[PDB]
Formats: sequence, C-alpha cells, structure tokens
Amino acid sequence: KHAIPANIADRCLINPEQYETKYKQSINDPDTFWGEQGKILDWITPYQKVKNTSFAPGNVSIKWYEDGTLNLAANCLDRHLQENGDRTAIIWEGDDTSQSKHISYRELHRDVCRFANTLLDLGIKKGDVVAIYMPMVPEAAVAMLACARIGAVHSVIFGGFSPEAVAGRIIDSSSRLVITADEGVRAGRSIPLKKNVDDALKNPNVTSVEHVIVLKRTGSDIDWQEGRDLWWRDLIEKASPEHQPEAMNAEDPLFILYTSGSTGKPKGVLHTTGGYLVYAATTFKYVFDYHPGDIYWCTADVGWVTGHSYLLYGPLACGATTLMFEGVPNWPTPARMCQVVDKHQVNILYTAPTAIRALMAEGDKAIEGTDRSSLRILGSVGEPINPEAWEWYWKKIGKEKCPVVDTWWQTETGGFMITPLPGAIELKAGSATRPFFGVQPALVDNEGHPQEGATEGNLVITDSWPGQARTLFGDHERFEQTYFSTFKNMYFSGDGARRDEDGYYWITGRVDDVLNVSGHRLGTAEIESALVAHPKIAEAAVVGIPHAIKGQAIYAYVTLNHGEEPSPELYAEVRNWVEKEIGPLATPDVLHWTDSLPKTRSGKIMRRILRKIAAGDTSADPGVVEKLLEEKQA
Ligand SMILES: CCCOP(=O)(O)OC[C@H]1O[C@@H](n2cnc3c(N)ncnc32)[C@H](O)[C@@H]1O
Repeated sequence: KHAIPANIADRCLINPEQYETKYKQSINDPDTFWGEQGKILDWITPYQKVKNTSFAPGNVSIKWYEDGTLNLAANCLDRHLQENGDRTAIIWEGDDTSQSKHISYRELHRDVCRFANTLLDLGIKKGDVVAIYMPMVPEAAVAMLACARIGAVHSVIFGGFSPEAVAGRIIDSSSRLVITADEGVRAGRSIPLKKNVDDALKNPNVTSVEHVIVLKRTGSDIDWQEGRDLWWRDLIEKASPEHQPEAMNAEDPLFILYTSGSTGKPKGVLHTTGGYLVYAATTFKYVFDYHPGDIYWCTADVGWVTGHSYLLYGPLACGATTLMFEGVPNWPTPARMCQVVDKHQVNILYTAPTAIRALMAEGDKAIEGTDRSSLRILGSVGEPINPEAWEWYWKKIGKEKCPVVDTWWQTETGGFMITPLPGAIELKAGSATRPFFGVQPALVDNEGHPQEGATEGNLVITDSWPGQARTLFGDHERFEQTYFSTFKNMYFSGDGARRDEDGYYWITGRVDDVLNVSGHRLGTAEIESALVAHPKIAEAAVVGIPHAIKGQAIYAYVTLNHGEEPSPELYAEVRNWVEKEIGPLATPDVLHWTDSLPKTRSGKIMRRILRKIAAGDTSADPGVVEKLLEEKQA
C-alpha cells in the first residue's frame, strides 16, 4: 500500500470520506447526485430528467440529462473567455523542440468560430459525419471543437492507419468531408497523410466525400485534386471570426470512434453530448485533482478516446491548460518526455504503460539532466501495468512524491470507470483500485453467476453511468448483441479482473479475442481477414503472446494455398501486406508457416492450444499439436 502524502492530503478536492459519501450517493440516488454534478457545465435550457436508462433485452436505451440543451464548444471555450481569455488553453510542443505554441482560450475560440463558419459555408450541417485524419497539431483540436460547435459528428481517424483502413472508416460512416494535413512530423520523419487520403478515396465504394481540407504542415510536394481539395489557410482566412453557438440536445450524437472488437471489423462507437461531457469533466477534475493553474499533459493521440476525453474535452470544459505534444517520448533522446515536463512545468502527467516500459528499458537515460520537480500527479492508462513498471514510474518520474492514478476504462465507457482518487484512495502497484462515482462493477463466472468476496471473473457493469456510449453507428441491434447479450441486463466489458480482500480491482486483460499491442486494441479476427485477403494465404489464426515492451505481440499461424512455398521474401511481404491493410500497428511480429491448424471434427479451431504453444509453453487429427510444437521450436 502507498499512503496518501501530506501535500496531496492538504489540497485534494476529494478526501477518503468524501469519496465514500459521494460514491454511496451516486449509487443510492443517481438523480440527485448527477443532477447536482451536471452543473459542472453550462446548460442553455436546464434538464429536469437525469437518469433514464435500461440494459434489458431487447430494450437497451441509455439517456442522461435528456430534456436539457447545451453546447460542448461553449463549455470548452466561450465560457472561459470573460475571466480567463488570456489563459493558455493549449500548449503545443513540436517534434522539433524549437517549435512550440501557446494558444490562449480566446485565440482558440476565435479559430474555432472561423472553422465552424468554414464548415457551414462548405455546406456541412448538424448531424453530418466529418472524417479527421490528422497529426498531433492544434488544428486537429480546432477541427474537432468546430464540428462539436455546429453539431456535426466527427470521426477522428488515427494518423497511423493505412489508406485501406481510412477508406473503411469513411465508407461505414458516410463522411462528407475529410480534414487532413500534407504530412505529419514524427521522430524526425514524415507520415504521408494526404497521400494516404488520396489512395483511400480511389476506393470505388467511397461515395460520400465532397471535399478534402488540407493543412500545409510541412509544405511538401503533394498531388492536388482541383475543386475537391482545399487548403486550410485559404479557407479559414476567408471565414468570419464571429459565431454564435446554437443549443444541441444532451442526446445529440457528438462523435464516432471506430473501435476493434471480438468479431468483425472495427465499429463506430457512438457518443452523445451532455452526459459524455459531464462525465469527462468530472472524472478529469477529481481523478487528477485539477486546480486552476495546473499544467496538464496527457500523451495520448487525439485519434484515440483518451485523446478525446483527456487531452481535449475534460481538460477544456474545466478551463485547464492542456499540453499537446507532436512527437514521441523517446525522440531525440529517451529524456525527451521529462524535458517536455521540465520545459512547460507540467504538474500532471498521464501516459501509457507501453511508454513507461520503453523509457524503463533505457534506465536513468530517461531522466538524465532533468528535474521533474513540477510534477504532483502521475497517471497510467490503456493496459495493465506490472508492479515493477509502476514502481519505476512512481520512483523515477514522480520522484516518489506523486500519486499514480491507474485509470481503467474503454472507448465504450466515455470516461474513467475504475480509478484511484489521489487524495482519497491508498495505492497498490498494478491496481486500478475502486470504482468511480456512478459505476457499479461486478465479477461473474462464464455462466453469469455473480462472484462475491475476493475473487476473479468476467468484469461487468450492472447499471449505466453518464459517459456510456449510446450505440454503434447505424446499428443499435449489434450494440445490444455485442455488449448486453452475454450477461443479460449487464454491460460486459470484455475484460477479466480479480477483486482483493479490500475491494480493489486488478484488471488482467481481454477475455475475448481482442489484443492489446503497444496499447492498441486489435481484434484477432480482423488480422486474420487481412492475412486471408493475401492471394497466397489460405487460412490464418492469430493469437497474442506476452511481450516485454508491447505487452502483447501478434503471432500469426498461417496456412498457404495448396502448392505454395514459404520463403524469407514472403515473410516480409506478408507483414507489409498487413501493414497495408490496417497499419504498422497491426503488423505481426511472428509468422508461423503451418498446415497443422488444430480443428475439431466440426471444423472449429482450437485457439486455446494455439495460444499456449505460441507462448513457449510445452505441456480431429491429434498429431497436429506435436507438429505445431516442432515448428515453433524451429
Ligand atoms: C481506456 C482507453 C483505451 O480504450 P480502448 O477502448 O482502446 O481499450 C479498452 C481496453 O483497454 C484495456 N485497458 C485500458 N485501461 C486499462 C487499465 N488501466 N488496466 C488494464 N487494462 C486496461 C482493457 O483491456 C480495456 O477493455
């Protein structure tokens, strides 16, 4: 156990007693609790209703603050202007540290109004989907907030997706517009963003895209399509800086994020406005102990939900200064992350176990010539953190003075679900600890029976909370199928967890067929598809194996079409194929050439033995197992 340090005790917004009192009210009386807590936002017309939700088959319906109206952008910008207009809303640090920016709330608001008008002039309307395929530059934020201001529904696509992966997202969502940049700048190198867009839009099934707006980030030679392609600067300069935000309903859709699942291709996890923003704002405030003047840095990409809730929306609703970093924590040197901390006097740092492990492998090279004294709070997200990593992070980065908040949540959950509160809860290395206000977790066996006491099982949430995803885009029936059918009347997270004698949770990872690779959520089925699309590949089974930096690696058992021979040319080729289908993020670390896939007489693939064998673990046609072991050895 780590005791709460005096300095945090002295300033904390929530102490142990307040966590107990608030947690208990949040469950016993959600309506008074979230009715009061909803006031963290400005409302145009006030809500009367608060909680109005159901996990019942086939009547899954999630509504929060439903008769209320509000604007996300007014809450994240306009309302801070009068008294804090001059406050820095975003600190931008470039890949190249010679390049930085302090954007004030007033500056940010002005550009958001301009871009809101640019979108409106382009014919974009409330409800339209807007694809954003951007690097980590302040214009992505501007684009996201402008979509929100006018009630367009934005769909941010992570910069590292391949042209094929971008096309799929645009096709599913029917995006009317793509907003991108000429190139991205990362670790001295360029991502060819706009080129990738070009390639995407050549897909014949892409039919909805009217225009591409392009930010001139590097000024590289790019192909231009006259009429379709527009420059960011050209358009924004033309636009009025004046814009009045109209009222959106609490349940007006806000964004879609394509998210990997146990079966099929990624689906558009849908979030609405009111409950989402309230949940984002509240979790940020309390979990990071946010006080005016705290300089906050979340290291997550804007193309993931952590970048949505905890780089942008939570921070800006609360009036915080939030830092956006264009680069990677270990470039030019492993000390970079701490140089950024030092340079911008970061007080709250929130990052990924994959990063921590990466800096850890380098030792004191990660902290060398740095100070780190400005830091008060650390945070970790996206994957289980091993105690040793947690210890190194606490000791080396936080100098043994900083609570570490290990925040468990998901894209589908909008905000933090199980998390320490730095002034309320005593820490255990590797534990996400206790549930947040409004959150009712439970552990059930594979049959659905609640497990009591210290125990493990399938992690479910037994009632709704405000930040919960409301649906899957254009497919509410699959939303129910996916999350509310395995354990009736419950939200199934897809994770396993254990609870200890203290009521602390230890999240042990996906129990479905979803991987965590360098903190990216990937379905095994989608990699298998990408593999099988290759004209030389008959059959593939993909499993995860432990990995000291990535957490899990992708290990692919591959069966070639009859008459095909493996080679070293083919190994790299197949890898490059998956990188083309999805992105570098999905490239398999290992390709296991085999004709010995273990199938039931019924045709089922024995995926448990594959998993065990792939992990260096040595104890219809039974003799395939033995052939698989030899092949592994070789
Ligand atoms: C939260 C931002 C990432 O959102 P995604 O929707 O991409 O991933 C959610 C999944 O990431 C893992 N995960 C996330 N945080 C933790 C965590 N703190 N501990 C263990 N596993 C975690 C859990 O397996 C979960 O089902």
